[PDB]
Amino acid sequence: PHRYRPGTVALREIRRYQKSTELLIRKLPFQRLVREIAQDFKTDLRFQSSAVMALQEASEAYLVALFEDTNLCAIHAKRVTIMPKDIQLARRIRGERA
Amino acid sequence: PHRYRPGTVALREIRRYQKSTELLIRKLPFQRLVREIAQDFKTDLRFQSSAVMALQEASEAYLVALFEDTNLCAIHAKRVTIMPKDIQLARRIRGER
Amino acid sequence: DNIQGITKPAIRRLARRGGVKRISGLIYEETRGVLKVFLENVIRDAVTYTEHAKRKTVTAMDVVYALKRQGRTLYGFGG
Amino acid sequence: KRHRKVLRDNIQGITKPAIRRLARRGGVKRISGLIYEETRGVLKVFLENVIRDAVTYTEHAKRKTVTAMDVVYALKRQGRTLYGFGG
Amino acid sequence: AKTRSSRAGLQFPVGRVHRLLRKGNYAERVGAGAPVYLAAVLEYLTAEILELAGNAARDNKKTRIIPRHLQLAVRNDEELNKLLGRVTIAQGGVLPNIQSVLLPK
Amino acid sequence: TRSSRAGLQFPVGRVHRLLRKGNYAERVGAGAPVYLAAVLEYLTAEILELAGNAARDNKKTRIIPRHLQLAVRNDEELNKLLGRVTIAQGGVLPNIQSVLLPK
Amino acid sequence: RRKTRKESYAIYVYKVLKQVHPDTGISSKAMSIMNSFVNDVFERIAGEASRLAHYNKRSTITSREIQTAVRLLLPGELAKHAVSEGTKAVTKYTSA
Amino acid sequence: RRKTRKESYAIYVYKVLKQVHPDTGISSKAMSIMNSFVNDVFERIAGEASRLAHYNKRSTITSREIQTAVRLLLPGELAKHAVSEGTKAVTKYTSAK
DNA sequence: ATCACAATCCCGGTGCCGAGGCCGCTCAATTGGTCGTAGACAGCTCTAGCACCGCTTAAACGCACGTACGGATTCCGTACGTGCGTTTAAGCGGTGCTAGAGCTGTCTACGACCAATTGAGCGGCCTCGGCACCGGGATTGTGAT
DNA sequence: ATCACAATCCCGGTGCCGAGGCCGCTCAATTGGTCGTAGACAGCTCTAGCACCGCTTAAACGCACGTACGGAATCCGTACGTGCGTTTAAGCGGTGCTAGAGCTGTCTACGACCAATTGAGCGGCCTCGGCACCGGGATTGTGAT
Ligand SMILES: [Cl-]
Ligand SMILES: [Cl-]
Ligand SMILES: [K+]
Ligand SMILES: [K+]
Ligand SMILES: [Mn+2]
Ligand SMILES: [Mn+2]
Ligand SMILES: [Mn+2]
Ligand SMILES: [Mn+2]
Ligand SMILES: [Mn+2]
Ligand SMILES: [Mn+2]
Ligand SMILES: [Mn+2]
Ligand SMILES: [Mn+2]
Ligand SMILES: [Mn+2]
Ligand SMILES: [Mn+2]
Ligand SMILES: [Mn+2]
Ligand SMILES: [Mn+2]
Ligand SMILES: [Mn+2]
Ligand SMILES: [Mn+2]
Ligand SMILES: [Mn+2]
Ligand SMILES: [Mn+2]
Ligand SMILES: [Mn+2]
Ligand SMILES: [Mn+2]
Ligand SMILES: [Mn+2]
Ligand SMILES: [Mn+2]
Ligand SMILES: [Mn+2]
Ligand SMILES: [Mn+2]
Ligand SMILES: [Mn+2]
Ligand SMILES: [Mn+2]
Ligand SMILES: [Mn+2]
Ligand SMILES: [Mn+2]
Ligand SMILES: [Mn+2]
Ligand SMILES: [Mn+2]
Ligand SMILES: [Mn+2]
Repeated sequence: PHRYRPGTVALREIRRYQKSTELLIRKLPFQRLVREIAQDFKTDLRFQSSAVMALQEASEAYLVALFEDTNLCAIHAKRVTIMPKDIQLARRIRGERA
Repeated sequence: PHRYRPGTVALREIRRYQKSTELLIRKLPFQRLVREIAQDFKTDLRFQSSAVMALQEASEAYLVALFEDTNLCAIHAKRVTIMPKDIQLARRIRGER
Repeated sequence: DNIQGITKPAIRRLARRGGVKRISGLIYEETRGVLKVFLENVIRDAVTYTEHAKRKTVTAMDVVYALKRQGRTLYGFGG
Repeated sequence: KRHRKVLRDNIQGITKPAIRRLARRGGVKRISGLIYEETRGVLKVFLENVIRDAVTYTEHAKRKTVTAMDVVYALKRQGRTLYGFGG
Repeated sequence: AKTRSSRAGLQFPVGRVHRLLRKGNYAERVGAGAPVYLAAVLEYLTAEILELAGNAARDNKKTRIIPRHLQLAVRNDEELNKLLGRVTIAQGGVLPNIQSVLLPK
Repeated sequence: TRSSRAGLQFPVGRVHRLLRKGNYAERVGAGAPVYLAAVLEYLTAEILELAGNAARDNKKTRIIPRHLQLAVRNDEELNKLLGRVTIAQGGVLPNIQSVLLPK
Repeated sequence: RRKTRKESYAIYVYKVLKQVHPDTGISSKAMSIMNSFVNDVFERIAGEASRLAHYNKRSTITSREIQTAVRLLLPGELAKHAVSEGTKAVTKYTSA
Repeated sequence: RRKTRKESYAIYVYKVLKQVHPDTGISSKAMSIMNSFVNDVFERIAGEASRLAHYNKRSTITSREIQTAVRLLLPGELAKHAVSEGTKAVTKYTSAK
């Protein structure tokens, strides 16, 4: 066959996705999630296509940057693997969580 | 004669200073520091004394707040001891760098 | 079930762009909750803006105004 | 037309015990030896950023005296709003 | 009822609040209801926090709200804590909170 | 035009209008929109300067939002200015943490 | 001489407090905090209202702008109550 | 069909782009970012200048308020250059009256 | 190291659509002119910021000593990544259907602007009950045995 | 187990002074009238949001397999806590000095505002070169030997 050691494709994908700027969430699932969340606020609502695009650009920028901080929190604990506790520490620090 | 084990007086002091609200840095030291940093921006400045209390109240609170984040950084790393690198982790995540 | 539309490989790609090499199994659901909270907070504010404009269509500007409100200013959509 | 003495090394007035106290009220139980000089460096960066604005407001108002309000507005500038000192 | 406060049934000064909204460059024109709504909200939040800090004062055996009672008040209320989440209340201290792992076993 | 008298590409007329229309104060001085328009033009210059270099480095003649992101996030002071800003379609800087690299 | 008039919300704050704790007092510093609180929230709401008007090309700040300012600004339960307490005041004001 | 007018700094961004990089162009998306950027920085300086005036009990926003605004806002080196171009253009303007 | 084989890089060709330029209309900027008022400046007051000194004493410092903590090491189990094939719904280009966004033009209810009227809110003044501060005595917890 | 004892806690006593009330003068809020324009409300225009539809992939998914990573377990050295004696200077409160904050009055340069004017900046139109996409060699690492 042929097999790369665990972590080699992980690094190839980092180099790749840090090279590009295209969105990483599939557009329609995101769109359907945006409409779902909004319904619970006000019923019968339309969205400009650019309004969903703006929410996706922002949301993903937020998650990438949160993953950056989560990663530092993992590394701080001599780990290579991100865990829910690293995210929770990040947010606690960001002052999102209490 | 008598000897408290390590951590016993520390714990006691945590509860003591969490009950009070008094400023913890002596007031002359802190003011000299203020006038020195301000002198290095601009010469012949005077301070209203409450401008020095204001900076000290803000300053001490910035550093309790931070020592909290720092403390959780220590604990994340399975430690009880806060280190320079806990402080640095906290300030980086705060976006202070 | 719509939240689950934010898939494992999708969260993985985001993590990769964030520089993450290895990802715990519990991260995926954790990121779904986080992203829900983020969107809730932003969409809530966006809708408050739409409401006030007496509209039925949320504009990019409503969102831009909401992002800004939340300290998450976004360039390229009407700033 | 008379001497101010010269101010030097005033960071060190933020002593070891004083930093320990602030650490206690932040709930810290054990403190590494290197934390003190690190804390001085952070205080100073903090004081510089704020004092730089207080002064910018103070010079704008054409005053030779820094007021609580210059500090109060500088604090609010940095997203570190303070109550109890006017404003 | 001569004052605009009476007419509104408020303790907060609608007149002064209308003045401030005008002398503040918020918009060209300020409507007649604006100071009224605002003065009432300000009043609602005021009473909400004084409620909680007189309670703190009383738990602490005191006739007088000092700034620590406000902090105790604010920082124990989820919602007040957030409204004031980037605010520092001179001379109020912190909440007693020791981390678990720091406790002797 | 007040642009030319002041030496600017950026519109001093527009900027004086926006200041009075924007409820910043009762009155706006004559120098105020000239000063402001200059600062705006200067900061625009500084970004486009560095964005263009980034377009050149990346073998392009047209600036896209990535070039603006590289410009900003590689520049210390600009990155600080736009520290709470999100450049749409910007991506991130390539940066892998050392411990993650194989030995 | 005879010192410059310095306006305060002190008198109102003491009123609200007497309604809500008729035997409770308040110190200088406490009142100074109360006073900054009131100014702080005043500015925050007024500011958000100003932006709403500007965003919608309106020259006027009405209770409808304040109301929305309050909804964007206050957290959940605090908002609900302030809104009803505000609408009540406008309603009571408008008829009298 | 017909119209519907919306102002932007697009033409001036181009004009400046030509000064700094004559042989390079710009996409529409990148142009929309520049537009956002100018508006944002405009709002930020203007807002600070607004507050400065109110703090000092003044009815007027003069170049001196824009100048201080620029120094509270902008980071060190970025401010220094900004104050220069500002003072410069003001000088050139009043000496062309 | 020296071997082969992945996945990636880069290079010259090819079509495709938006960057960028001109075009002519129009609305926002400009110029030229009036009026009033914000604040630049000068003169005067008296607050409070500063300096300086001696005395008390609590806090800071530095040194002795040893506990318990951090980190270095081994070591074991499975939770991870990698790489197949099978399963799916995202993406695109398509036509069709209209809510509702957005622009105009009418007009009147509402807010700016004003003088004249006056009573809420201010500082000045005064005093005593709340609480900071202390010493006593009871309680409680940690560490010696 | 049991037992000092150090530190903390809870108690009235006691004395200093700032919260809070009384007063009376003043300036900001109220009162009633003009007058102008913002915006609500209506009427029309057509943009963009939206719906169902059917192929063509590439992305999602579920699974086999096994390794490197996380965590649990132990072991050693010393850094960091505690306590003590000695050293240092903060704080206090009391005094003496003037810079400069902050407030008044005068007068004018500057900006708001309006009417008239004009070209800078807009959308509409067009077209073509910068760049996305791709296939087929140039090269670079990764794992295996
Ligand atoms: Cl209103
Ligand atoms: Cl000016
Ligand atoms: K003074
Ligand atoms: K539409
Ligand atoms: Mn110096
Ligand atoms: Mn090529
Ligand atoms: Mn174009
Ligand atoms: Mn032309
Ligand atoms: Mn004046
Ligand atoms: Mn250990
Ligand atoms: Mn489609
Ligand atoms: Mn319809
Ligand atoms: Mn409509
Ligand atoms: Mn009407
Ligand atoms: Mn009216
Ligand atoms: Mn109305
Ligand atoms: Mn009073
Ligand atoms: Mn005692
Ligand atoms: Mn005793
Ligand atoms: Mn007692
Ligand atoms: Mn009083
Ligand atoms: Mn009394
Ligand atoms: Mn009276
Ligand atoms: Mn209109
Ligand atoms: Mn390991
Ligand atoms: Mn060791
Ligand atoms: Mn003493
Ligand atoms: Mn003294
Ligand atoms: Mn003098
Ligand atoms: Mn002066
Ligand atoms: Mn002029
Ligand atoms: Mn055009
Ligand atoms: Mn190929």
